[PDB]
Amino acid sequence: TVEMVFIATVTGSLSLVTVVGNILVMLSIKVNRQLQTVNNYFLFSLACADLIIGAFSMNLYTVYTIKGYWPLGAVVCDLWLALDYVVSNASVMNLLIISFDRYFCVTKPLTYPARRTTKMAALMIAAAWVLSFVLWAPAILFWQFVVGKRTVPDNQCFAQFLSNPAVTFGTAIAAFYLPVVIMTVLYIHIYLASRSRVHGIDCSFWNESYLTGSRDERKKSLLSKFGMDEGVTFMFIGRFDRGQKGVDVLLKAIEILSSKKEFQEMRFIIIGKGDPELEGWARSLEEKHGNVKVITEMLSREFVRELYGSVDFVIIPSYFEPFGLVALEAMCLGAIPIASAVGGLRDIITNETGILVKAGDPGELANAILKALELSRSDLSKFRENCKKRAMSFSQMAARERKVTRTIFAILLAFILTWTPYNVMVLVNTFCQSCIPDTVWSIGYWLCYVNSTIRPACYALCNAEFKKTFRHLLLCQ
Repeated sequence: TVEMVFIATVTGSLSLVTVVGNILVMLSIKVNRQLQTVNNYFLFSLACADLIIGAFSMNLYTVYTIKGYWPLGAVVCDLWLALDYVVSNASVMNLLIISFDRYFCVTKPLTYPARRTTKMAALMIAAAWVLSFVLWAPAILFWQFVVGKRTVPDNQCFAQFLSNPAVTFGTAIAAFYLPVVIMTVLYIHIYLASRSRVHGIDCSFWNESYLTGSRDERKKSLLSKFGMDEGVTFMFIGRFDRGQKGVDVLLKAIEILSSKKEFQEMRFIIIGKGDPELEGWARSLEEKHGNVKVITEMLSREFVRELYGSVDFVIIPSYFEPFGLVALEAMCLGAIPIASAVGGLRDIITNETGILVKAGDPGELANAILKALELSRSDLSKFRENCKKRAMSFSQMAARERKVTRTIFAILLAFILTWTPYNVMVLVNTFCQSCIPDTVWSIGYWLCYVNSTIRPACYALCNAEFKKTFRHLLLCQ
């Protein structure tokens, strides 16, 4: 009986992993202020239920397997059945709410995320747990009372309703099959809507690491490359059109400034091609003024990254701009945006992270360039740091939302792969009894328990913030 010690330790350590893993999930949500969102309220109840499974359900099932029979009597049996049947079904319901939540998040992105509340989450979690208890506890505990006899043998522990095969499959449909089909079709739709998505900036590319030396050094190097003196550098990048990028505003704005006493302190780099009439205008001002430089071509992002991390300001005179990645790209390299108050730009830029102007007004853009000239002092370094922080936090917002949706899919996938063997065994049992050996049935039962152990692992793998704080919690010892 040396094998008895082996199975008890393998499963005993598996019970320990589930208890450790879910306590760390629970503790991190409550301790870490960054993990206190509406989604993690539902992930907390999953860890609550999985802690119960790992601590109670697993240890009791270790007894059943090691002994070969149920030795703790009818009282402990009914309390083990009700506990297991409520907690497991609450987790199924929580997973169902979490999926519809992700579905609406993606299908109604301008209506539903505002309607999302922390109080609504708690009301939904309670509703799931209460509904599960009202649905399983009476069926588990009172079936023997209603019938008037306990049909369960003294050596076994199972729900009395399971004896009726019509109730067994009728419950597998309502508690597994139907909830899985719903969560499958909800996710097909999520994928379809996510396929047409517009991703933000590639933060692995747009960053200061690539640049060498000091900004003052790079700016002096860049200005001498275009054969120009040291001054306040203003840069434009984009298609030379009459419709949305608006080089004609900046071109008209330089003309207003060329009559001023501040013009000699300014430096202009105009990059892009398109309209030949607008290209010739840019080329005209380049000839008239030594502080104006024009590059009539669309340059690759690798050099634009160097330019953003060298120039003082970036002028975005967009007539129409829905997303404004150009602002975020420039802000990440320390460039201060002087942009039109349109679409995405209106959202990205604040009073502390750049100058906003009225679109299609060369007079207001000229005044803004003049305001930027007065800002030229030690105050630029602290302004640049605000532009970095804002663009990085803003880009982190779009990355974390898809990350949450990716985690819930991984938890649904984990759930499907672990409970399908047992549910398909139940399906085989309907027509073929003694088709499945007792050893194969036990593998099916244990896989349902393993789902509780692999859910914390899903949070560490699909979320970087969870993986880091897990190590921080074990640090305390």
